[PDB]
Amino acid sequence: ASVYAWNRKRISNCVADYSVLYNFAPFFAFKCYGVSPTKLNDLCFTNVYA
Amino acid sequence: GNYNYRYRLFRKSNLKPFERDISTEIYQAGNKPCNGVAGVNCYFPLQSYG
Repeated sequence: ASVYAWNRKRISNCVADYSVLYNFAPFFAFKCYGVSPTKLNDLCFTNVYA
Repeated sequence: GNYNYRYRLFRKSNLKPFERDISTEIYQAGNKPCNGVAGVNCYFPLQSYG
């Protein structure tokens, strides 16, 4: 979608595995604030929006 | 911005009491890190304060 009509989505009730992301692309941009990219697959969250 | 006070952001394991480390080796990623450059992870340990 275009930026002026961005698309929200909710993610809950799953066993989240963050080890699938690295295998997508060279990831020209990949950043998280106050969240360690490497320590993400072991912490647990309530609800994840996308 | 004063970019002279920096702090370690990435390490393999937590450190023992009263222990100091100064090495600025490039941090590990899913795969062998790049080389002091961006990539899938291949991060750099130190971060400034600002």
